Amino acid sequence: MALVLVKYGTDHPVEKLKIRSAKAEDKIVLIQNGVFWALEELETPAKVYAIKDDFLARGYSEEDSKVPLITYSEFIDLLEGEEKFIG
Repeated sequence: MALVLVKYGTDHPVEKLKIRSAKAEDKIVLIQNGVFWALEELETPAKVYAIKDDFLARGYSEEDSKVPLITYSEFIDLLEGEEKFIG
């Protein structure tokens, strides 16, 4: 399996699926309900980032996320032909 979706909370790496498949040199983001990973009982060594707009749209505040809160546009830079961690 790939992990190319992060809009149902818990269905990609950051703070579980990551141990099963990640490295420190890995790249990930959270959106919609996927922002629920920024508040788990684990860690990442991979670059994680929630989508601020979706987190805001999920009734959170910017200090609530134990992960950085990027724009949809900062996410796009992480891709640019790395088309195996989307969502």
